[PDB]
Amino acid sequence: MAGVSEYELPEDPRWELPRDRLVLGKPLGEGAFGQVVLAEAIGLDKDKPNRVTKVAVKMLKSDATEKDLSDLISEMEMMKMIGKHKNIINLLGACTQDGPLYVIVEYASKGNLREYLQARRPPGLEYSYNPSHNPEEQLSSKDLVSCAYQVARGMEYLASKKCIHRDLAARNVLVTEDNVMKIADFGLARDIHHIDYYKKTNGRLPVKWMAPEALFDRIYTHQSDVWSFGVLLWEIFTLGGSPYPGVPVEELFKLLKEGHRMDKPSNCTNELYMMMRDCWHAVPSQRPTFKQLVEDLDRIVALTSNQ
Ligand SMILES: COc1cc(CCc2cc(NC(=O)c3ccc(N4C[C@@H](C)N[C@@H](C)C4)cc3)[nH]n2)cc(OC)c1
Repeated sequence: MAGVSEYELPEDPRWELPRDRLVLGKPLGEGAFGQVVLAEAIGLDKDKPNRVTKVAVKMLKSDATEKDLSDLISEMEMMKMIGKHKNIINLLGACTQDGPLYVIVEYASKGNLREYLQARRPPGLEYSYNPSHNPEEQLSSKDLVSCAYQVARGMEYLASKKCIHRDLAARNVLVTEDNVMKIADFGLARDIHHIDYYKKTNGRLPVKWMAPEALFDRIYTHQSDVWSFGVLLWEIFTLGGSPYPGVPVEELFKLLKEGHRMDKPSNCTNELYMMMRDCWHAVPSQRPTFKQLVEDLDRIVALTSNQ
């Protein structure tokens, strides 16, 4: 709410970057991650001060409150503690002095996993239509399993750092220029108020990624993330399909309790569908861990054909 000079932003010499070392560019995400722009950073690495690096910059909106500022800081500090990994969106730096708070993170040029897969939908029969006006090359069967593997690896790391995502979905996984899967928004502050089960975002309903125990009793564990990973698996092999198609929220509550699960996608092996079902086990303690998931998916990648 108040001016940014009215507060005391935490300075960290290890991460602090002068503002004139950033060339701000076009908006990124259409604000799914909040106000984030593309930018070029000059001498992000001290060893190469004359090198330009493409980065993503998150900042507060014009209507931001004192709460929003605290959250963005908390998000930044959380990313510091969690540390680095190949398959997450990493912290690269920050601008905390002489202006608005800037949190500098890694840039993924190919958008989120959902739109990434949809644009690479074949004009065939076992997928919905390609909605992209700029379709890219189809992905092999080993590329899809590899996508799941990388996401699992990211979550395995996050879990090892006591991090619970609470909203693992294809929309929250970003794809780099080198087709590297990176998990996004894992350091978000958990809302202290009771949840609205029918809120929108695009027109996405986050309730369809929640484990039953998180849905009904608001209990979030690593096992609830495992459930979400199952839905993410289903998203991958439908190439960006919408979970529980035609099923509204009020019907989803009843269905899940009755043991109802999504059917196997048309193009999905039985082994990979069992993995989804295992992730969608009613008992949280009976779901596989991310460590186990990474091991299985590693085996499956080696056996899956890219022809
Ligand atoms: C912890 O986690 C995060 C993640 C972020 C987000 C950072 C980010 C966002 C992006 N990237 C995009 O948002 C993006 C890029 C390309 C897109 N598209 C457009 C589409 C039409 N065509 C496609 C070919 C490409 C669509 C979206 N990178 N880094 C910020 C953050 O603050 C602290 C923390």
